[PDB]
Amino acid sequence: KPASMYRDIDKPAYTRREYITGIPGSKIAQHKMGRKQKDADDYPVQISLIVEETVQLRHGSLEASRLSANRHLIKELGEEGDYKMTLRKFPHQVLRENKDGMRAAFGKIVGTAARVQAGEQLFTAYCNVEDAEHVKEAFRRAYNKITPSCRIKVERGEEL
Amino acid sequence: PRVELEIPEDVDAEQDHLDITVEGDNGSVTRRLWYPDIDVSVDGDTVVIESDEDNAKTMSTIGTFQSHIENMFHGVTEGWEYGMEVFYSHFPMQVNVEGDEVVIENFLGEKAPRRTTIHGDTDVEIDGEELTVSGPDIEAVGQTAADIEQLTRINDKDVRVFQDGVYITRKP
Amino acid sequence: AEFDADVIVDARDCIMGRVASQVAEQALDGETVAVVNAERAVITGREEQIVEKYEKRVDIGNDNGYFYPKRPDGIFKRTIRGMLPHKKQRGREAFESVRVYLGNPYDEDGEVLDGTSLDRLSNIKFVTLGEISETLGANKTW
Amino acid sequence: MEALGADVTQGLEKGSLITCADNTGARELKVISVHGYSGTKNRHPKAGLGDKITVSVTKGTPEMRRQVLEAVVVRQRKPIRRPDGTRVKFEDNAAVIVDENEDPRGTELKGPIAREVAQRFGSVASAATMIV
Amino acid sequence: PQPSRPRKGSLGFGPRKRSTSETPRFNSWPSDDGQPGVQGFAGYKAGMTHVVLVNDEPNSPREGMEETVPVTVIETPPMRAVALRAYEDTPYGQRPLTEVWTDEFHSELDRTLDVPEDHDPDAAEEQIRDAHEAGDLGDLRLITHTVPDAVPSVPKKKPDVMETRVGGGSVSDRLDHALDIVEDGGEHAMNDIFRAGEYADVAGVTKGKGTQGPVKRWGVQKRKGKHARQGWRRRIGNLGPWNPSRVRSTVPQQGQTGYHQRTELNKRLIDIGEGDEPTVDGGFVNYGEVDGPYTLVKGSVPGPDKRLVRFRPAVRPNDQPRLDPEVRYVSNESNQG
RNA sequence: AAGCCUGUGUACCAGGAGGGGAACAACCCAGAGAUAGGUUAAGGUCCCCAAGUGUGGAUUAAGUGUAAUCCUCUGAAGGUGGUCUCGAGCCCUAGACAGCCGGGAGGUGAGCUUAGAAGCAGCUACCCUCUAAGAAAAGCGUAACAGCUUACCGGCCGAGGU
RNA sequence: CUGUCCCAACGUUGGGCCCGGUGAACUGUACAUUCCAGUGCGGAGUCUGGAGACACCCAGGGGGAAGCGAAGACCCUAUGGA
RNA sequence: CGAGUGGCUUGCUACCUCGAUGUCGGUUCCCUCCAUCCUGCCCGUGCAGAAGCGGGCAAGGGUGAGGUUGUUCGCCUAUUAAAGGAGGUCGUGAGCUGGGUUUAGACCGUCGUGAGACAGGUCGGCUGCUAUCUACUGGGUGUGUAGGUGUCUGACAAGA
RNA sequence: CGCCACACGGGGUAAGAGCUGAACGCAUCUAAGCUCGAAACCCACUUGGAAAAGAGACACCGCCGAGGUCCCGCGUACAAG
Ligand SMILES: [Cl-]
Ligand SMILES: [Cl-]
Ligand SMILES: [Cl-]
Ligand SMILES: [Cl-]
Ligand SMILES: [Cl-]
Ligand SMILES: [Cl-]
Ligand SMILES: [Cl-]
Ligand SMILES: [K+]
Ligand SMILES: [Mg+2]
Ligand SMILES: [Mg+2]
Ligand SMILES: [Mg+2]
Ligand SMILES: [Mg+2]
Ligand SMILES: [Mg+2]
Ligand SMILES: [Mg+2]
Ligand SMILES: [Mg+2]
Ligand SMILES: [Mg+2]
Ligand SMILES: [Mg+2]
Ligand SMILES: [Mg+2]
Ligand SMILES: [Mg+2]
Ligand SMILES: [Mg+2]
Ligand SMILES: [Mg+2]
Ligand SMILES: [Mg+2]
Ligand SMILES: [Mg+2]
Ligand SMILES: [Mg+2]
Ligand SMILES: [Mg+2]
Ligand SMILES: [Mg+2]
Ligand SMILES: [Mg+2]
Ligand SMILES: [Mg+2]
Ligand SMILES: [Mg+2]
Ligand SMILES: [Mg+2]
Ligand SMILES: [Mg+2]
Ligand SMILES: [Mg+2]
Ligand SMILES: [Mg+2]
Ligand code: NA
Ligand code: NA
Ligand code: NA
Ligand code: NA
Ligand code: NA
Ligand code: NA
Ligand code: NA
Ligand code: NA
Ligand code: NA
Ligand code: NA
Ligand code: NA
Ligand code: NA
Ligand code: NA
Ligand code: NA
Ligand code: NA
Ligand code: NA
Ligand code: NA
Ligand code: NA
Ligand code: NA
Ligand code: NA
Ligand code: NA
Repeated sequence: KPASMYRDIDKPAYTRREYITGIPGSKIAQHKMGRKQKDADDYPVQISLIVEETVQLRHGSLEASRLSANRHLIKELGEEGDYKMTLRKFPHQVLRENKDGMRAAFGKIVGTAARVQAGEQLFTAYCNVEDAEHVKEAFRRAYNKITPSCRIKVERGEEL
Repeated sequence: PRVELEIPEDVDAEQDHLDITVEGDNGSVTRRLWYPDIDVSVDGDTVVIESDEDNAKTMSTIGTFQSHIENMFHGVTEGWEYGMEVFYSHFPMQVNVEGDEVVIENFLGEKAPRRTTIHGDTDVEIDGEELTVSGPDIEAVGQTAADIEQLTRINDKDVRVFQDGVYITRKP
Repeated sequence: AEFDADVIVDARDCIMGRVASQVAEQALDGETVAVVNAERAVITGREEQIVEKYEKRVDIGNDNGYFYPKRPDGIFKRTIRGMLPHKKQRGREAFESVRVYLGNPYDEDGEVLDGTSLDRLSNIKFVTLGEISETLGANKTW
Repeated sequence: MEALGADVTQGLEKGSLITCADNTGARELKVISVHGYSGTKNRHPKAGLGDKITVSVTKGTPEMRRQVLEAVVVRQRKPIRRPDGTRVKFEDNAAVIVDENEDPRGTELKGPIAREVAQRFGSVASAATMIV
Repeated sequence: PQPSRPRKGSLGFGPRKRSTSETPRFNSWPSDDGQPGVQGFAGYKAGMTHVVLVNDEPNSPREGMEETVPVTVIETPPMRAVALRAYEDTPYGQRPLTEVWTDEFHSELDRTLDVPEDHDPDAAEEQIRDAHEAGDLGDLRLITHTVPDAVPSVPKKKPDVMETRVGGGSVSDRLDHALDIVEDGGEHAMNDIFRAGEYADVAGVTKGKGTQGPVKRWGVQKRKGKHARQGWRRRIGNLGPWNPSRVRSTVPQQGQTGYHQRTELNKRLIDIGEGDEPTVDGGFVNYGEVDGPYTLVKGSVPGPDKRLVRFRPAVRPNDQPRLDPEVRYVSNESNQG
């Protein structure tokens, strides 16, 4: 199913699990990556991937983008490189599909998506000055898998 | 901007409209230098290329006009010469100058002679397996040389195996 | 064969549309106009796109027909017709009191209308009407 | 192919039944296709003297029957024109079975052959008893 | 899926209407190469026979062997270039400037023209020479007419008039050449322009067939099988799709067929002679007996017997000329039988 | 999703002229007795077509564009040393950036591993001389050498460069 | 077995075409020489923009007039019928 | 995983027509689109050659004949340079055909107490009209240019 | 169903191959310029075409007579015309 079907925020918030059953599990494997035993403050460089447009990102997209980003960090810094990446959003919004025609149209439950407002941090990675260009590359690959245009922003980091 | 090119003692350069002619002991070359708001003129002993605009596109042509003129200075004095070597593996390639065009026979065993016409007052001299393309107009000479190499072009088969042809050996 | 033109316009190095616009206005005011040196008239832009537009007009047509001129003669004449209500009495009279010529069949040199002249020293992206006709397949009779 | 040296009005079509002028054991042949031929909408693919055609065996020995082989048209009832203007026509329509190299599959040829076929298929000719 | 198929007939010979002139009009002429000379000639179609020839083609396996060839006999008596017309180059193409006429006229030219009684050849000539000095002189052509009276088999005496271009060396030389021919009496023959073995382009108005249907006129199919018995036999399926809501001129329809001008290219001139060598026993059916200047054209020629046909040196030959072919035999066998 | 279905508030069409919008129920101006003069609104002032080929300045080279709104006027993620403008850091006449010329040296072919490995298979170390430079060698190359260049220093050049 | 087909041709008879005589019907809101696009209740000769277009008449095969012919026999609706 | 283009399929909607815009498939005849099957010109190759594979430009021309099936589609055969796809009221019934869907007769299976039914199968089962306008193919008569004969020019138009 | 005839070549381009060449001292097929390069485009060739409203040109004949129509005998033409 194309994202065109779910990317917009044209529907009421639909997250109350006490009134919604049969919700598919999330495909997102992890939210905390790298060295989760270490603190973010232990790093000189902090780069975030910022969403430029308000949208809904299906859990399948979060996984694909997160995967393609962390997979790169692993390939360039090693399975235990000195870095830590975070996917701060969780797919709370439940999605439907009307899969009879328009009669009794209320859709059956098909998935979940995360609502992200423009200007927000979807991903935030923490690394050393050396690995700064590696995290910028992970993010480049990550924004190619989500609907909106993004900004790769260096927050804590002035070895520039 | 403005750039001044002091013409060599050996040379004398005349100019009318958008055309510039450069004459030397080795010949004469006339060229059209036409571009928006770029004035080329002969101020006694120097050629002047100037313009009231300084945008990227204008600067590009100004620098281009300079080298064009400088190349003309060199062409009417020292001249331009391209060196070429005719190489073949199985079939003896016959390269001859006939009229105003260089002809190549028996290329890769071909019955039909490959040929190309020489540009301008360009001279092609052959001494065995060596060729020398020369003249005062770098444009004409450069093309004549290139055309000769392009004349033995092969697309049908693997060039790494079928390397026959005339190639540019020395470039001025 | 003789045309008592009250005004003789020289189109050499002039922007066809700007000339046409003025020639249309004058013809509607009662003036008999003669456009001279049409082959040397000019239109600004990228030659490749300009040519495509005119080639398309040649190709267009059917049984009812779409006769589009190839010679710089007609191109200019047609350009003027588009600035006149040629189907109305007043429009047709004005149009018929206007004639375009290849070169200058008159003794007098034409006058250059204000704001129509193109400076070749300041422009490189433009085309000659004659060049367009040659590309269209016209017989260079000028 | 090489010029026949004669103009031919194809007298056969896809589906025609013709005589197998050899001793291969095949008596009757059914035309299926004509080598190198391309027709036009609704046109029955045509074959005539000198053409190499694909064929199936309709009559003959059990082993030869139903086989799909190649053959060469040796004789045809419809006339053909020779350079001198004269027309030449045969008593029947006949073809000789041939292999990949255009060599007759059989040992002997039955009945006459047209001289024009000889030009194109040498080994077929050098097996002919009569050449008219 | 509805197999593809080329459309019925060519769209390049239209509109398929009755020709305006029964006398053909070449719309193209040969290029200027050799010496100055008239670029065409005319004759009257007589009929057909065959000839045995010696294979001329150097690339033919049959080179030197006997070969039967179809031939159309055309009576080609001498014609008369009665005037020299001059064209001037103008911004609107070529326009006739003036003409230089003669005094010697065929006894029956007045059956078609209002023959000149008073004319100033030199004034016209002067005007042409001044035009040439100015460099405004376009090509040069000769007003020519036939002498049907010389051809007994043709009922007409009224001459056929046509203009033929003169191509040659310099314009000055060919201008002089033109004037010379005209001044004499304009009398010229097939020999003067053509040589047996050369290729010529023959123009002519085809045999008329009046109104004919799409099957004959355009080559469309006849209704097939069961369809052929329903009430429709030689009518096309439809005049077009729903849209466009109009009948396109490209759909094959009924109309005038035949009596059109055609210019058949590359016709080999087998022989140019005089006498009765080519005449058939009993006479050419619907024509008569040939005994005079003739031309044997290879193959067929557009038009019916008696019609005026035009010759012109091939403007786009494929093969090189193989002059004076050896004619070993010309059939005189009756065409009746 | 719909020129979709179904609410709600409001104005309009329906039942609303006239001006504009190419045409066009509901978009803009505008609510209108007749007649007459005048001034504006929306919108527009190169011609078609009433009014500017108006003024100061800048951008665009694609005919982009000359398309408020819209079933109607598309154009996206992604990309761009196309071009214009503005800012920050660093280097530079003690000569920067680039290019061209010259030098790119010895202990020593480091030790180990290995038949061999000598900058460059792998492991480890990565030391000091001459000097204005020159790695226990950044990239090709060899069976291994050779060979070719990067770093590094000098010259030529001369103005911004990154 | 053969023109059903390849692939169509020629011919025969009656029409067709022209002339004398006889002499209807269907159909008709108006206007109407249209074509390409657009627009419009979304399938326009007639609106908009262009293009083309001198008038009348003869023959033709039927592309369009969502052609003529029949208050849809499908479907639904009616507090209809049989 | 993300962004799109098309409007050939299917679905959705119920805007248009129920005082009717004649169905499917086929046929015949015309025009077109390009997302190119062949052909031309090219680039790359895991390009020696030969034979290929993939890609670019490109719509000029070509893309055919048969066996089963009403079939569209599709399966299969032999040929072929290749035997491309799609739009034109799913082009084309005032052109044809009428094999299928879908009238009235009948049989079988299933369902039903039954009349009778079936998004099951099967045999049989009709194709109206003299063209007013417009459109085009061809043929005339007039008028305009403003007496005649003959010969030409070439704005444009068509072609594969 | 038989027979005859139906190019080549130019010009300008696409994709592409290159030349000279700067912005950016180098490099660079491109930004200005240029050499090439498709069955495609233009020309060539065939057909139509003075109603092209800028409604054409030339020569001769003629305006009391040139020419044309009707008529008659016929077809290389044709449904009327
Ligand atoms: Cl047209
Ligand atoms: Cl108007
Ligand atoms: Cl410019
Ligand atoms: Cl076949
Ligand atoms: Cl049929
Ligand atoms: Cl009110
Ligand atoms: Cl434009
Ligand atoms: K209905
Ligand atoms: Mg190969
Ligand atoms: Mg068929
Ligand atoms: Mg019937
Ligand atoms: Mg006979
Ligand atoms: Mg006989
Ligand atoms: Mg109401
Ligand atoms: Mg005004
Ligand atoms: Mg645009
Ligand atoms: Mg908008
Ligand atoms: Mg209109
Ligand atoms: Mg009803
Ligand atoms: Mg019912
Ligand atoms: Mg009841
Ligand atoms: Mg209908
Ligand atoms: Mg394409
Ligand atoms: Mg086409
Ligand atoms: Mg249909
Ligand atoms: Mg179709
Ligand atoms: Mg119909
Ligand atoms: Mg019907
Ligand atoms: Mg009917
Ligand atoms: Mg049926
Ligand atoms: Mg049945
Ligand atoms: Mg049935
Ligand atoms: Mg009038
Ligand atoms: Na339901
Ligand atoms: Na994105
Ligand atoms: Na312009
Ligand atoms: Na046109
Ligand atoms: Na019937
Ligand atoms: Na019948
Ligand atoms: Na219909
Ligand atoms: Na109201
Ligand atoms: Na309006
Ligand atoms: Na535009
Ligand atoms: Na029959
Ligand atoms: Na109709
Ligand atoms: Na109705
Ligand atoms: Na059908
Ligand atoms: Na094509
Ligand atoms: Na089938
Ligand atoms: Na329909
Ligand atoms: Na049908
Ligand atoms: Na019917
Ligand atoms: Na070309
Ligand atoms: Na006229």
